[PDB]
Amino acid sequence: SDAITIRTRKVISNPLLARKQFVVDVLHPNRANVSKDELREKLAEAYKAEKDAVSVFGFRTQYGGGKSTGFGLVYNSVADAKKFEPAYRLVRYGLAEKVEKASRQQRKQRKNRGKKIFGTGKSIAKKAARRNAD
Amino acid sequence: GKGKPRGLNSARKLRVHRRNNRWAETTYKKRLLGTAFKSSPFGGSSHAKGIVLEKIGIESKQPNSAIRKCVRVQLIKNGKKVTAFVPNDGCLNFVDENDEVLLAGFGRKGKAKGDIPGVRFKVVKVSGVSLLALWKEKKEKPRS
Amino acid sequence: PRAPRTYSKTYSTPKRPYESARLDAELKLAGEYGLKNKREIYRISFQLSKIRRAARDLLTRDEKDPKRLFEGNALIRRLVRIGVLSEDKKKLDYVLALKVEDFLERRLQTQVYKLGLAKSVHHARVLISQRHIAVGKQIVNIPSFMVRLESEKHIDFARTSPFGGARPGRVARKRAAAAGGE
Amino acid sequence: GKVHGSLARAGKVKSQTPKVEKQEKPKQPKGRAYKRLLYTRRFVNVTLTNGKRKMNPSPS
RNA sequence: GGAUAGUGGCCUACCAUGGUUUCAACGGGUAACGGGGAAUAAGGGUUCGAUUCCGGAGAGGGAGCCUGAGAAACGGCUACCACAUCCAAGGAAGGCAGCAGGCGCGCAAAUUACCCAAUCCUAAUUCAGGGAGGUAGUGACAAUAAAUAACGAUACAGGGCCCAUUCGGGUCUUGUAAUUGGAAUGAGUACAAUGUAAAUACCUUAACGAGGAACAACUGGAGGGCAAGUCUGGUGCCAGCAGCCG
Ligand SMILES: [Mg+2]
Ligand SMILES: [Mg+2]
Ligand SMILES: [Mg+2]
Ligand SMILES: [Mg+2]
Ligand SMILES: [Mg+2]
Ligand SMILES: [Mg+2]
Ligand SMILES: [Mg+2]
Ligand SMILES: [Mg+2]
Ligand SMILES: [Mg+2]
Ligand SMILES: [Mg+2]
Ligand SMILES: [Mg+2]
Ligand SMILES: [Mg+2]
Ligand SMILES: [Mg+2]
Ligand SMILES: [Mg+2]
Ligand SMILES: [Mg+2]
Ligand SMILES: [Mg+2]
Ligand SMILES: [Mg+2]
Ligand SMILES: [Mg+2]
Ligand SMILES: [Mg+2]
Ligand SMILES: [Mg+2]
Ligand SMILES: [Mg+2]
Ligand SMILES: [Mg+2]
Repeated sequence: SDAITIRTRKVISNPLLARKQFVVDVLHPNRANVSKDELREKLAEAYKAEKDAVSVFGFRTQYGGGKSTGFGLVYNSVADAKKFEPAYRLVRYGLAEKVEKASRQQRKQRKNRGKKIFGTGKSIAKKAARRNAD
Repeated sequence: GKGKPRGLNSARKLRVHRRNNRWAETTYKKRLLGTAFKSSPFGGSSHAKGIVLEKIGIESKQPNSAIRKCVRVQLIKNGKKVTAFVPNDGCLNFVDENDEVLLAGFGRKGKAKGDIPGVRFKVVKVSGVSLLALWKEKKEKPRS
Repeated sequence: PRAPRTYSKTYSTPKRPYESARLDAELKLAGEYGLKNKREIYRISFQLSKIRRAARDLLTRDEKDPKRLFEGNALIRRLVRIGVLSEDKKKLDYVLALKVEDFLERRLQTQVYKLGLAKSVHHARVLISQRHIAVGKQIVNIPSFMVRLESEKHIDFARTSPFGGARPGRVARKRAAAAGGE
Repeated sequence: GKVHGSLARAGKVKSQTPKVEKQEKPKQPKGRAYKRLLYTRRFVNVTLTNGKRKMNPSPS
């Protein structure tokens, strides 16, 4: 009596982005939300596409449980999904990796520190070293 | 038929007559002259802090025989000195000498209320804490 | 700076706060329909007053005037859709004759009481507040809800609720577990 | 004598009043229940129809 | 004529002696930025509008200027005044009415937080950047919906009563009792998943989570105005209350 059933309303093709856009209306009684990865797979074999060229987001389980609604897209190829989707969706789905970024404050600190020096700092480092030498 | 002019081109004198008559009111004259900012102990201020100078009680009027327990407070914002009234049974002892006290209006539009002569200000807070919390022993004076 | 969205008051406390007859009538209406506060009657009176200001303004306008037609029949269709104004008196002159009790009557509280699934008005209030009644498969935990004519036929206990058919709940499940264990 | 102690002692009456403790006071229903209780007590359990309603009728 | 990008006493040279004003000119005050608007509401109006949008002005007060298409710019320079900083006493460097935060002031107002996800903007231009902005933190400024119990079975009762042999069954119902039962449910915690740039939080939901359901609602008032006591004790024109009468 689980029978998670899925529907794609307002589906529009879009070769401008080589995609198919729709709103995901998922009916699921006696159950919590649909755990996106599982519904991505469901749309994958629903539209005859790989689990990589399918994306869902913006979900909202309506008041009182049961129905839930989100937005979904099906890309023509996995490469197009790679080259068109935002980085954070490619991180959610495991097809990309979080970029090793320093925090914003440290980046700004380093930007100002680079501002302090005109040109490469190769000369000034040795100059200062031999300066405090004497 | 009436003192005011009635012609269709008599807007000027009607307007200036109303403008000259408006000064007969007290609220309008106070608002336009700005007497509250210049002469009142607070300038358009509902509340004001101050420092207790001494600890006096004033007798009441004729039909009411008692001594209301007030306190003389020098205002910190400008330096004026005003008497203020501590409102409750056992709140005089709560306020001590030379402590910051937050005075408020007395509720009668800056005029003496009831039988208490020459006072126009309540006492709401003492030393950062309120009188009402002290009177019901909900908070205690920090004694600093 | 982002464009604000306008909050607005929805009630208006009366001028004379200690009218004996008015206070007794307010308590009568609060006890008849299980209203939590007397702000509820103020809110219904404010809604009635807005409707009534619109009605009188449209009445002032001349008969067979586009504003009169359009907005008057819009207001009448909205009120008959709500259900407070009976189909007999769609005239915009009986719309002034509506009373606060009429809008009180269309509350989901009183509707659940009328249908009989709640045998008491306060029982209707709690049953609504416990997420049991669903107006067309949609759970409504809100007593007023201004139940409309077209959807009153679809009030029943929700499927997720034990009354509509589900697991009983905390007390009964715990007692069943205790009985099974001992 | 004329005055038992020093006069005008900044809270004399409050100081010398007997401190009487609160009663145990079983919980009073609150919210919609209070309004239901008032409605029952006034408009379906009419007690003293003679004279006025006389809510809080002092015993004498 | 000069200058202006250009008209123009905008400036200069020479002339004329003119221009505004009781329809309030000029001067003074504004705890005055103007407006779209806000509160208030029979109609007419009164007050407010520093602030989410449009304009104007300002970057401590003043003046002066380079670069450019656009600045009299100030997170651009020059100098004076005021206020200051490091100092090896020769010198050097200042501009929060930007986002944070601090001192002071005052009755009076927030975290040195996350990030470019969304709105956009700048650039050589997708990609870089953006305290613009969004997200969270505090937040009872205001605004919306709304929990704090609901229903039985019993004892103490009240009204429509079959009549009225006193009755009285309670025949028909409605309350009051520390009696007494079975239910439902959140406020909280919390597997998860959704949410989000990542997280909270909300919507959903496992597993817990109500008996004095201590998971305990206060704030004011009870002479009148004004709804509710001429109950009990205390003080005795004291203490105090009282917006006014008292
Ligand atoms: Mg005396
Ligand atoms: Mg100014
Ligand atoms: Mg403005
Ligand atoms: Mg203004
Ligand atoms: Mg100002
Ligand atoms: Mg602006
Ligand atoms: Mg400027
Ligand atoms: Mg400054
Ligand atoms: Mg340029
Ligand atoms: Mg400048
Ligand atoms: Mg700056
Ligand atoms: Mg700037
Ligand atoms: Mg510079
Ligand atoms: Mg700041
Ligand atoms: Mg900002
Ligand atoms: Mg504040
Ligand atoms: Mg908080
Ligand atoms: Mg509580
Ligand atoms: Mg009380
Ligand atoms: Mg009192
Ligand atoms: Mg009393
Ligand atoms: Mg009365």
